Amino acid sequence: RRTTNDGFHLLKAGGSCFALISGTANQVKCYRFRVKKNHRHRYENCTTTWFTVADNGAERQGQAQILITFGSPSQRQDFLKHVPLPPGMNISGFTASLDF
Amino acid sequence: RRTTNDGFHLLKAGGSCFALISGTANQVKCYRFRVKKNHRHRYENCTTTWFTVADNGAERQGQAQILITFGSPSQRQDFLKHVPLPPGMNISGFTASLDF
Repeated sequence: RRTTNDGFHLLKAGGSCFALISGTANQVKCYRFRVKKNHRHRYENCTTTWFTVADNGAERQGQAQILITFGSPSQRQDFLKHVPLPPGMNISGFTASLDF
Repeated sequence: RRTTNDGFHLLKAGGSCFALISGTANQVKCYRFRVKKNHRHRYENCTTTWFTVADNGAERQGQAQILITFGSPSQRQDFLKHVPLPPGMNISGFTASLDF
């Protein structure tokens, strides 16, 4: 084309909300395995499982921090109908504003 | 207490920007190894090296996707002075808004 192409960042388009789900490892492992069958239509793209480090204590998050990117708020809202959330995890939907 | 603490998501406070650095893997590996000494004050918390999947193409990102959360905009700006960015990689500052 030009090439004035990509830095490989996918959150660019202005309605790329990320559900960050910091569920407990075993439960997230079960969750993703269970979800992928019927509840593929609950996301477009997602990560693997990952972990975040802390600063001062010798700590990580032991919890598997998955990141889920949907355009549709219908995916977020029809969530509880089609795949209701288990307790033990919490979900947090962050709306991504590209700043540059 | 509660203990109504975390869901373990570190983007909560209204000034947690994420630099999402999708450098080539070897470059990301060299970047951090070089950076960590003097350019520790380029970040507060940051990730490991993660990767994204593609949807319909049988690919991932081969490039390594680190995510960097600093409070300061001085962090992003005194960046180019103290550690000027190499070419070949890209960075993106996504300023994160919690929706819920």
